[PDB]
Amino acid sequence: GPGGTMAAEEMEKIFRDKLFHLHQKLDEAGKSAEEIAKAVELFVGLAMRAFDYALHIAERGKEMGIPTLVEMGKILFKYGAKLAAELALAGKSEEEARAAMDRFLSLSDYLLERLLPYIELAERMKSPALQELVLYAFKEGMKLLAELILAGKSDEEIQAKLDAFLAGFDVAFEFTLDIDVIGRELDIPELVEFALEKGKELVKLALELARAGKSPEEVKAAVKARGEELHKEFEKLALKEYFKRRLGL
Amino acid sequence: GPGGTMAAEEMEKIFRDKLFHLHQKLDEAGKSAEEIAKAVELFVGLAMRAFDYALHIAERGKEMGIPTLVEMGKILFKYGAKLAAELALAGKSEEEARAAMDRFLSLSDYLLERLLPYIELAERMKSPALQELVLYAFKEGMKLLAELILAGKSDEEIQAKLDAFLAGFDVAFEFTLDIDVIGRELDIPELVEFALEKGKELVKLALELARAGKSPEEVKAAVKARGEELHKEFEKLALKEYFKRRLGL
Ligand SMILES: [Zn+2]
Ligand SMILES: [Zn+2]
Ligand SMILES: [Zn+2]
Repeated sequence: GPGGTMAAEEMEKIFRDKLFHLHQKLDEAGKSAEEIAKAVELFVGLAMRAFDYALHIAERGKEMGIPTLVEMGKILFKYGAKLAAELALAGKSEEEARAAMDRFLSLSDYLLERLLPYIELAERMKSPALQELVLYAFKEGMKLLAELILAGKSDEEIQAKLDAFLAGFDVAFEFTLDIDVIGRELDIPELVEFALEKGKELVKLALELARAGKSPEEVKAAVKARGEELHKEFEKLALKEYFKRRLGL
Repeated sequence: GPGGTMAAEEMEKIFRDKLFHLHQKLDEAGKSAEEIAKAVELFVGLAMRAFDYALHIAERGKEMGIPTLVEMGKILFKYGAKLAAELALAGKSEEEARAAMDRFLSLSDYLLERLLPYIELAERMKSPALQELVLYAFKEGMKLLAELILAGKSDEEIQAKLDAFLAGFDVAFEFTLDIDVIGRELDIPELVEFALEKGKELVKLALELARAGKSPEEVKAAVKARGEELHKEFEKLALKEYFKRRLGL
């Protein structure tokens, strides 16, 4: 509506879209009118709490000097609205839905606290690629957290999976930072693009490993091996680009 | 009647309506002319005492700065006239009916004295919702008292039911006031309407518990639990309305 925050308008658009598509899905599923009304009110109730939490996070990011936290808040609201829509569609009771939303918010806070130092490190070196990698990691962690909360998992298994995912993300971040520093210093955008793409690949691999239930050590080892292979590919690409630049090509 | 106070005209209208419908009921019942005459004279005799007592209460309220007492006197007269009509219809003699009317008046005074501090507290904070809540509680107490007097109950059980009802009304009043203060301060009429409706619901629940014979502690516990549920509902509604206002909707 009129007179709002730049971050709040996007969240309002997301909420309206999710409500419209939830009504569409309820109509497709063929439910009674009272069931549809119950699902709609439950979804609105949960989405308001998710909206409040995400708006608080975005405002906290705005008050500091961290523009990344605004995007993290928007991502958090998007996936909280998705979780609320699925909870309403599944026909869960009000108390169970509220408890699930509370657990989701708490574990998202956990992931945010674990990811903040990486945001500080990325913003210290003024690396857009590192900030993009952190945002991608937060998005993947939000996906995994929402799926696990939907599946009905305890707060310990989810925390262990998040720990394994962060163990993989540490290696992915180190790989991306290494490549990106030399890509920026030598003034070769192809190296930066390679860094971002292969860091995203490493983050995807780490998330897939964490979902399978591996310990953080196994995730670290496998992400390290994949990073070594991608580092060999980077060596080839860097040699090619440097010789393109040196010869005037 | 040409001339008289504002509160007296409404009471006269109530008396005429009750007399007319009592005559209709007597005609429908198929009673002798002498029985109809004795019922009419008994009803008039009891209604005159009820009218005098309620008018005295109304003038007492009018002398001070308490407009609520005028409405409470009108309610007292209405229910006293109803009780007189039932006594006349039941064929009770001139002595048992008079004793029942006297007991009803004494217990109405008891309820009035117990409800006066809540009237003072409501008028101190200038809250129309709390005034309506006190009026509704007085009406429910009048209903219960008239029913118990007609059923032929001693002054001990009636009094115990009265304190049980007042124990429930204390929690109802606290809940309504807690919601109403924040609803008025934030300027959201929906919150005040919700407060009034849920306070009325809590008063109804307290009256139902008192009628069944539950002790005041059980009534207090049940009303407190229902208040917790309605408080969760209020939290949801307040969040929704606050986000409607903040986004310009
Ligand atoms: Zn808030
Ligand atoms: Zn290197
Ligand atoms: Zn409250």
